[PDB]
Amino acid sequence: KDAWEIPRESLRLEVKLGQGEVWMGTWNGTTRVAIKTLSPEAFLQEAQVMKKLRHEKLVQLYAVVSEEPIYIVTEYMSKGCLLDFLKGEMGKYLRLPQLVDMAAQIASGMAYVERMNYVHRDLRAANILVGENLVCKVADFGLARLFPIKWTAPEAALYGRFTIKSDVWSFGILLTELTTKGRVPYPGMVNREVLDQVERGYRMPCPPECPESLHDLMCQCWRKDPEERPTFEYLQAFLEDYFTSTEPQYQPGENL
Ligand SMILES: Cc1nc(Nc2ncc(C(=O)Nc3c(C)cccc3Cl)s2)cc(N2CCN(CCO)CC2)n1
Repeated sequence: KDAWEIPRESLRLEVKLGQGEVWMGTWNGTTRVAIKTLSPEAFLQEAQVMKKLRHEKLVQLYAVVSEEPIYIVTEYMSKGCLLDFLKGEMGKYLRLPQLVDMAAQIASGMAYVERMNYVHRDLRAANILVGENLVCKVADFGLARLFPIKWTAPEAALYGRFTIKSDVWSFGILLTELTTKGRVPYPGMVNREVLDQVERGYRMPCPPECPESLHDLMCQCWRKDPEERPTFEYLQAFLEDYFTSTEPQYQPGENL
């Protein structure tokens, strides 16, 4: 055992958040935590990745209970996943400046993943968590190592070529989720149709009210050639600086 191990006694599970299986609770009596119950060695591989990763915009591993029944413990993100946040009562007041900020924060987390030579493989709004003051943090490292086809770059879906560049593809798809309040990508298209179309050069259009400059950023993330796509470093700086350098005369609309 390493120094991330704790006694199971120290964990008070309370409110069930999700199943499939995450709980809200307390650790050592004072600490609000999230706890993920459950091959049990493939379940521990997630915590393995999470021990190596530490960044303000990645959900923080606190502790493991490496003996069955097993638990992974992290910081608690008060507002649940981005997907549900976007589609629920909060979503309707989110405008472009809040949404590009959330995206900058996600980009920043992924820039860290990029610097560390990791790949996420499951980057999407269902795998981002929201806290207080609209903090967004990259979650779910089950497929991370040193797939829903609608978010997955073609080379990775077909041939198994997952790289930081296919995460960049996924990020472009996540930007459509932000700007549509979390609608499923490629409306009215099934998986197979998405495959066929994307291969014939099809890309989703500019969502209503989304500046063309942001849609152009999506299209760059969606370059057929993985090496043509921008880095997260570029994405983070572009999105941080957006309302000064790229759309200085942005005007608020009904939806964005
Ligand atoms: C599904 C969900 N998670 C929430 N917070 C979480 N923080 C961290 C989470 C997590 O899974 N950590 C983790 C673990 C433990 C292991 C490996 C990897 C990881 Cl990343 S889950 C809050 C939440 N709420 C329900 C809806 N409510 C509606 C608001 O009105 C808000 C509150 N629901």
